[PDB]
Amino acid sequence: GLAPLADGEKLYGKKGSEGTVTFTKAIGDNAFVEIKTGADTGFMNGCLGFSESIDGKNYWVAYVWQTKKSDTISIDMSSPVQIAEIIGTETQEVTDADTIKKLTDKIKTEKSALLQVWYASDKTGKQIDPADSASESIEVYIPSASADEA
Amino acid sequence: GLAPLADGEKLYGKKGSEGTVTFTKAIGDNAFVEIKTGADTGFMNGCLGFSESIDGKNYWVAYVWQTKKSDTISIDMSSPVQIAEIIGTETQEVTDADTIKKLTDKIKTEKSALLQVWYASDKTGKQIDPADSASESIEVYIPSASADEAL
Repeated sequence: GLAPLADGEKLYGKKGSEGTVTFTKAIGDNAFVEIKTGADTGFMNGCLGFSESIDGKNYWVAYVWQTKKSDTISIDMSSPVQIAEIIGTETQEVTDADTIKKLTDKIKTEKSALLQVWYASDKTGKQIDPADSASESIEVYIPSASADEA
Repeated sequence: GLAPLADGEKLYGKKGSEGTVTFTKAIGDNAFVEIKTGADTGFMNGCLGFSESIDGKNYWVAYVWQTKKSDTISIDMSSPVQIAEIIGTETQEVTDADTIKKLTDKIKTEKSALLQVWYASDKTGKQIDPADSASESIEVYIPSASADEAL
């Protein structure tokens, strides 16, 4: 579950309005982001986003990806890179390894996620606004039950 | 700005696919997030997101909002709450006041933004998944030039 998978094993998420992505089962340990870049696009990046709550406290969690060509990026659901507690309209970093693990466990049971493109630039290094427009398509999938048994 | 505006002064952004929002002019000092909550929704939050680049370095910047009822939240474009430099597939915080100002200036000249709902919960305090589903509608607007010609 780091090397991308064959078409019959891929379980695609369905895309909603605000860039939501929804699966018919829980996500588990591994997600795959499939990107077809524009043609004049030299760089893209973004993330998969989640929010969880733990006795009164609310957190926001991002797993970041990037690419320079059309590709499938495999994302380890145990290894998020940005975590913050949302206190009112302000944020606070979370480095506590015990709090981080509790959040990953809850995230692994989720059926939906948030897909965001942040920044993109063309071959001359000039930004593409809005970033979203740098790709021809973006999908997310998780492995099949079969493929899961190996 | 900060006080919400009458319908003839509101300049609405058009909503794209990945939750993008696009305006016909630069955003300026003030944005307004208009939210109609669902009947059983007790809490919602989210943000307006931007990315900028400054000689080689790429940053991601969020302005956070929240509510417990249907309302219009006014957002000060000079006062972002989460800033991070994106180095490969890792992040790190930015507290440098000079770097932060440079980013706000560039953000004020932007014509599009990213609208995200993060977390929502019902009246009993139980989470609503996905958060997005807690609202009946969400729009963003900025003032007209006339409204601005005031100040």
